[PDB]
Amino acid sequence: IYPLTVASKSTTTARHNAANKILKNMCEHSNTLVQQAMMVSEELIRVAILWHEMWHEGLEEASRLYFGERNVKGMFEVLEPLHAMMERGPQTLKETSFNQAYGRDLMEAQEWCRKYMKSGNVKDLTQAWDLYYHVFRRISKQLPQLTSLELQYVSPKLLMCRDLELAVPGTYDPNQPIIRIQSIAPSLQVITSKQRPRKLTLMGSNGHEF
Amino acid sequence: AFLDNPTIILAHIRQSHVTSDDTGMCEMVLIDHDV
Amino acid sequence: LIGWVPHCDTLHALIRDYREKKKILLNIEHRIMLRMAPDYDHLTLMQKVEVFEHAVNNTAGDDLAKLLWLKSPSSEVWFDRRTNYTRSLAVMSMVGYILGLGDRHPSNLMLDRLSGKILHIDFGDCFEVAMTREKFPEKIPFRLTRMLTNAMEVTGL
Amino acid sequence: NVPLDLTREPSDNLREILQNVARLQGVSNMRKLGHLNNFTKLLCDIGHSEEKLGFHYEDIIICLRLALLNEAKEVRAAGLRALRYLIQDSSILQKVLKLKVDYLIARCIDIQQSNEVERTQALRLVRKMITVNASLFPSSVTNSLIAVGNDGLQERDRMVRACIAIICELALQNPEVVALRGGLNTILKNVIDCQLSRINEALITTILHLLNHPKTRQYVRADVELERILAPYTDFHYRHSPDTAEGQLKEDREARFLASKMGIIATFRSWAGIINLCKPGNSGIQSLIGVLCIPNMEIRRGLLEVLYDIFRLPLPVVTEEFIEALLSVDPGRFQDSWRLSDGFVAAEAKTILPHRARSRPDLMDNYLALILSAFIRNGLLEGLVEVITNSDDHISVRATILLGELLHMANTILPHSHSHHLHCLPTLMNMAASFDIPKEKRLRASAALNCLKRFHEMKKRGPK
Amino acid sequence: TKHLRVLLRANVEFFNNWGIELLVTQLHDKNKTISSEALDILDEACEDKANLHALIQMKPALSHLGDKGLLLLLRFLSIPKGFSYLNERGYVAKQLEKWHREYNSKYVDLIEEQLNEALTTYRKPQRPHVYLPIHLYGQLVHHKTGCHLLEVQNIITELCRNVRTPDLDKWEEIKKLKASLWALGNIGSSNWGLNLLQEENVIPDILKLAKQCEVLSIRGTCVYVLGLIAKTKQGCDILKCHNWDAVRHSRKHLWPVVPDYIGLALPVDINDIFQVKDIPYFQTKSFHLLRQQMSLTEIMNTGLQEHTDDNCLYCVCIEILGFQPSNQMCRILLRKEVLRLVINLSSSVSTKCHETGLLTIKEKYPQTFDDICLYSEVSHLLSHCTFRLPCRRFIQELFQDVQFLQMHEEAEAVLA
Ligand SMILES: [Zn+2]
Repeated sequence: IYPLTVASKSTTTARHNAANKILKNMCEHSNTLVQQAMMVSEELIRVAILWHEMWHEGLEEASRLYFGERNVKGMFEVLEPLHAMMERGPQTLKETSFNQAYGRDLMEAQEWCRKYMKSGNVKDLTQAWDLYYHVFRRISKQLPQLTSLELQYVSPKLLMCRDLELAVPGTYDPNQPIIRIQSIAPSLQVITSKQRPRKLTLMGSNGHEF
Repeated sequence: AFLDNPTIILAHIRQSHVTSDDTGMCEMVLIDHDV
Repeated sequence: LIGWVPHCDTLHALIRDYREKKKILLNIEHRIMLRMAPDYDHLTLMQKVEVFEHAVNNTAGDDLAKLLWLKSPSSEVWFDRRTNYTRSLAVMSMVGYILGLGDRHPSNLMLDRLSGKILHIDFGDCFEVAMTREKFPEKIPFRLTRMLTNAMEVTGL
Repeated sequence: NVPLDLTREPSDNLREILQNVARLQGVSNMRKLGHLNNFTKLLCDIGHSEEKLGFHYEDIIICLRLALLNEAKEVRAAGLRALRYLIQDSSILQKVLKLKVDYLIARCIDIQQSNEVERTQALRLVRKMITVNASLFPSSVTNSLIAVGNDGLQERDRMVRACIAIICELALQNPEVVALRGGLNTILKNVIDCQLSRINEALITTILHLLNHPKTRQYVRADVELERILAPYTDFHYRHSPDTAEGQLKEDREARFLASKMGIIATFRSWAGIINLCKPGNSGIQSLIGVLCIPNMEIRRGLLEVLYDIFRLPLPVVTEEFIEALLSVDPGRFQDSWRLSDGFVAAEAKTILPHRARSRPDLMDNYLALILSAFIRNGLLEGLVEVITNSDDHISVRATILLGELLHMANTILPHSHSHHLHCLPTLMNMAASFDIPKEKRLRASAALNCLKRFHEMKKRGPK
Repeated sequence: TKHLRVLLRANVEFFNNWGIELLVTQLHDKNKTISSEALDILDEACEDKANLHALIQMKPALSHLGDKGLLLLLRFLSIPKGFSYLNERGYVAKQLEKWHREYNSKYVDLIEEQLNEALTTYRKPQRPHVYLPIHLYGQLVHHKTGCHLLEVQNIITELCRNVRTPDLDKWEEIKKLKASLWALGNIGSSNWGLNLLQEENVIPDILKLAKQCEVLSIRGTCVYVLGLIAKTKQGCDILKCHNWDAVRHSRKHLWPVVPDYIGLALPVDINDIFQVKDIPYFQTKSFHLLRQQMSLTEIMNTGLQEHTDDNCLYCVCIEILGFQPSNQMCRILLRKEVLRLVINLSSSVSTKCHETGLLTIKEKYPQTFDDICLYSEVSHLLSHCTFRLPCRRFIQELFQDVQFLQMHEEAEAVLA
């Protein structure tokens, strides 16, 4: 189940279509298992990197390409997925909060990048980077302050499970009785580092914390 | 409140700034003579 | 999603706690090299040896050797942990050499507190990638410094 | 300078307009300063015309144009003053705009060379241009005003509030030019860091005006312009200024909360703001109520003070016991206007004895009924119950009093249909009569009902 | 004078015979504030029928006072005994003409002024109370005799046609719509005022306007005027048919019991008013390249791009004024280098690098910043693009020590 979900979420069209075809076959005998895995996989990756985390990495990478490699077509393709997720609407309070603080600047800067695709003036692209860089400075000033996360703030769908038939990741052998996920701790701690990993603690069906 | 027509909005803008400014600039730049 | 291994702490933090308790600066060796030659990063190959060799002679490296003994409740437990540490570091040295692991700085080296085993993390640089890079190419098959070789046993390696 | 006022108008016109150029030789700046003042005096006598004042309008602008390029601030200030008396109608203004004088008018706005007297003259001229014809306002002057307002606080500029007051006036008569240059974002960012009650009310009113008329809502985006003021409370880590000193970082958060609080209150008292913040779809009110349930202590204490001011309720004192906080909300509490020096009995009797009106409609109750209904629809009551049973001791008491006030307000202002299922509190009552939940949570809910019941008796007694 | 209010709210025995007469003598006091305070407490006493009859039999003179006196005088029309006294010297006919031309719309200002002082922090030169001011049309419908005058004049038809066909374009004609909504609401405050109001089918028109209106201010105005309609049992039944509820208890008892009414009415579902139709946003409807591969000195071993003859300080006066053409490969490559650093300065990505590059040019070639055309090009670019204030002040400051002899020479010649 775990490798298929990763394959089904891949960018490549060939891998995406092939993985889904295998998934629907498993839905016949066990439909509720794949549905829970899709929900868990989408929420866990959301917690790993937040909206202000993606933009901080995306803008920093895009700036290096434009000013170091002088590539324009390669800069837009980096920022296209970032603007794509904002058009699907926030699904939580944290995403809604980001869409209010920096929503206007990011959406307007996209419009200026759209005029450069047609007019071709260098001033339009330069004026677009006046808004991208202003937001990048603001986000960089609040990353160190991020030291703890609340599940209700980032993803309410995780703490409302209370029961799951999905096995705990990383532990499954056919010769041993299986242990399933019972609950997820409502708060997780962020380790202060360059990558800022999170500490997720699950709860096994046998009363052992993972 | 009914701050709808621009007649009262214009009066409110040029009254709050003059009355509640620590620096003596709005009292000299918002003169009603210049209309 | 990486599993969390309990009862293990990184080597860098282990030495840091010992030195600060003994009122010893964390970077004594680094300060001596800069004091003797501030432009250490620009010295030639032969000149860096003189500065590096001088630093290791004026400071006795035994922090890890004494650290493992002060955390042993008795002498029977101390000997058992030391034996595991010596023959667990050797396994990863040869296996890591075949795999070509690189960038084995102390932050990526973890020592088990209860058993004395050695655990490696961050398998990012493999197949001699770190040796061929143009920025500070390391030229060592694995990590075997004076601090580690002074803790396995008194007779040496 | 010697004002002749004896020769013919064309004869008197030639002298000052000839010494204004001077080819930068043979004429001192002091004489040019006095000559410009003569033009203003001469213009007062003979009316604005091209047949009596010698040359045409275009020739006068050309010689007047070479007055703002001088290195003396006094001469430039006088040159700007002369232009103000010259521009009277749109025909004259359009001739000034044709010669691209705005490239020099905007130049004098931002030089910051201890010329505050000159800068006042330049801004006073801008207000003249808007009044004469706001549809032909140059984009060069507009961009200068935005820059001095968008980033006029970090540079310790003293004429920062005087430039925002002009943008708002311009935004009411020509919103198109202001919208293009991002002038609407400047006003939104100003209310975040402006903690003056009267000024903050004025700035937010201008933006809400653009959301009132149907033909002006096209200049404001849907869910990112107005909802900017909710960022300090919705975002736990808010950074308004990318570059600021870390010494007053703690004080900066307090200033932002106070300034943002006066903005949320100001937009809930205008019909153009109530409807936009309570749309049936995703709205700011649901995010504001939704963030209240999150177990955060800094936001919750801030939000409760907002709720008291929206409904205009007396704030209790900070304490951990309900009885002490209950004695500070009673209508019969002593006030400083009841002494012998102040109103002895007449001032006291106004707030104790009831008004002799049983049929006169009260327009303020109608406003509160609509506001209260909107919050109940979004789920305010369910949010408060969570706060009461899942917060600190000194926060639950403030929430319990607020819940008690709303219930008493709802059984006398709201119609029966809205309030017939309101006094039952299904969520709070089930947390009381439940032995499956932890005992500490159960008794907090049970104690809340006993404390809430005693609030009812206080209103039953009335003022004394 | 302020102490006569506590004697009014305490229900002192026989207050309507000795207390009222003391408020008429005090009304003619020398000080305006004392006289103004007497009117405030006298209007409150007029809400009791016994006190109101006392004033009518005393027939005081309130015409010499201000608008407060005029509004207090209009309450005499609500009593048939006082209506006959006033409708005998030719007074109600004068008021009807004056209440249709001059200050019919000023009643809206009185409504807005009280609300703006109550909760706006405006203060035109603690929970207050905002009570509905006395209106002529709302006091004339209490008795059938007064209602007869309102119908023969045929004022209802004039107001109703103003609601069914609103013009929400000019800010002056919108206030006329408000002047009609507040006029219709006072008529519906009595049972005899609803008989001649529901026969033209105007109440549903207001209800439609209260939920589907382009101007949000008009949408909120309809909510208040619908409260005045629900002051009677008959009026509340009409609103209930259209899914609008209202309170059915007076204010005399603060503990109502479900088995005169205060004016309040809200829709059954509050979301039926907060819906607004979406409107699309209005915005929805070279040397730079070659420079990065070379150096300034290497290349050396018309330049204005956006320079047309309409947006230049000197070039625009060639035709209108009559100036002479300006005069001058070494200097043409310096304009582009100066211009390209201006555009790169608009992003603020590397301000120090770009600022350093412009300072060197002004030192090595101090005469390049002495052409009016270049200044016009830079000034034009500062309008379309956006610059930070410290960066914007950096530009337009390298040009402070310039002479611009070309403009001075030409201006002197044409003027002389
Ligand atoms: Zn030119």
